[PDB]
Amino acid sequence: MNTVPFTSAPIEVTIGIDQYSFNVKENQPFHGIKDIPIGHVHVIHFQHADNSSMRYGYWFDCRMGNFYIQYDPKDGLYKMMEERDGAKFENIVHNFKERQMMVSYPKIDEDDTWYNLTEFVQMDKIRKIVRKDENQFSYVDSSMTTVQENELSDPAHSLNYTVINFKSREAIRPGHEMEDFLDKSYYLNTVMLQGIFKNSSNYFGELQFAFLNAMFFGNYGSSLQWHAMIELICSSATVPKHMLDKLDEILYYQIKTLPEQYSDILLNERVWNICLYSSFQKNSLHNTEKIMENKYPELL
Amino acid sequence: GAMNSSNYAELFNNDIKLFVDDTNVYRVTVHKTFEGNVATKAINGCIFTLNPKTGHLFLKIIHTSVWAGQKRLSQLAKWKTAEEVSALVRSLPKEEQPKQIIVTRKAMLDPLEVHMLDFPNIAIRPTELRLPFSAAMSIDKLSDVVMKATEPQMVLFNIYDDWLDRISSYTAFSRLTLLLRALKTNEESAKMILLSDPTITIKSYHLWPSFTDEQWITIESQMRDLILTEYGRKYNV
Ligand SMILES: CNCc1ccc(O)cc1
Repeated sequence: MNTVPFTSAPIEVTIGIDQYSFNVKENQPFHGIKDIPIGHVHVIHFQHADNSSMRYGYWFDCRMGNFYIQYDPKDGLYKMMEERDGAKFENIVHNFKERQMMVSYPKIDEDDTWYNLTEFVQMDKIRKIVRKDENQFSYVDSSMTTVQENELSDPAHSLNYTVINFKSREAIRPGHEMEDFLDKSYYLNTVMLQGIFKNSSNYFGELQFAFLNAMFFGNYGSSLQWHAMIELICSSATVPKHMLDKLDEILYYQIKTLPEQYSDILLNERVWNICLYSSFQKNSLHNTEKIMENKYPELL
Repeated sequence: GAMNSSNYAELFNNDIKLFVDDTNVYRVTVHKTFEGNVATKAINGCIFTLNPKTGHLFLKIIHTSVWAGQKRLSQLAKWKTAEEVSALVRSLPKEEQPKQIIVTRKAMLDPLEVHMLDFPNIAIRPTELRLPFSAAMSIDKLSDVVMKATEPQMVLFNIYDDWLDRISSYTAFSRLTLLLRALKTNEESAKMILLSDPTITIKSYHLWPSFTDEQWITIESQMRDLILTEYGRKYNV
């Protein structure tokens, strides 16, 4: 169990840690989050009470260092920082726990939600999508654009998702225009899995990270990436059976966790209707089709 | 974007463009089998690829052999159309390649887009116009070369005959669309109007009769009357 201490909370803010959130008042004696499960990536996220346009946060893994939050009154945001002095850090954490100024990561023992959403997400791959090599943790916010979005302006602050484009040279073999456009198996299996991702775990890890960035930050380009990676599997006639079974589990937990009020902006009607009802895989996502039909029958 | 009534004059500027109509690519007769089931028999088809400025028509004949042993032929027909338009473009010298291709049916956008992926500078456009190019197979000489074909063939025509010697492209396109609209609405009546006066013949190298300027005005009037009559009957107006 690990700890992310806070220097202070000078501004009223809704703090998120993974799928949980709590409201902190201006200058409320709040010194952080304890009992954070080791073995998973985590995301701490922020929405200012004054400016709900400040939706932003930090992907981190407690195994990679000692991380804390401190408010920057100049840049006007809660910043993540690494403490390299292990002894100063243990010291600070012990004192705030003793004074019980920390909230407990509020996990139910039976509850595998966060594991299920982050199964294939690894901090090393996050740091390749979000490039800032001096830090061990990755900043994401609502406004950040994707490399693909930027092709159609600041490259330092972009999300480096794998470019997927169904009407591209990469996607289509010359002489196989109709075959490759109607059956994307070539693009999925040779170009993306064997060529770029190397395996289905890396592919799923990017799909899950894209989803979580869409859900927690309302990051529009992440939503596009999540739908594109789903559509590329659903539009492929030839997909390994283990990948179909795992995709069904992945999507089930994403749809289960999505806030009901956000389904209208976060879910693309066309992709879902095509994946569940029209595509090669219309009969391969049993768990996903049942939760979608029971939770979002309107969208379909 | 979409080609419509508003942006009509763009057809007649000096940017090379082609209309592609795929209506007559996949053509069938529907008949009863011995057992009383229904079957199709394909007949020869064509791609209607037209430069509306010059009148140059690239008629790609689609021989029934293309369909042998293929499934989902109405879908294949769209891809076969895109493949052949793609091959036509690559056969043309650079300075003759189109800057836009306008498809008469939106279902041709994705097939042509994918076939022309490596021509990023050629715009593939739909249209809001309901152009009567389906009626091309009502032009006797075009119907004749399609139905006689024993193999895949490209035949080159000028669908304006020699009209550009006397009228603008705008006027030539308006006459072409009026003739084809008439042929589509009432083929028998349209044909009677064009071929009645036996002293006005079709030159060996032409598709349409050798009307004088005054005779075209009479013909055009008779075609417009025919179209509005049939509109009356159709809608009981
Ligand atoms: C040759 N037809 C268009 C095309 C499609 C894919 C490709 O890699 C190059 C060109």
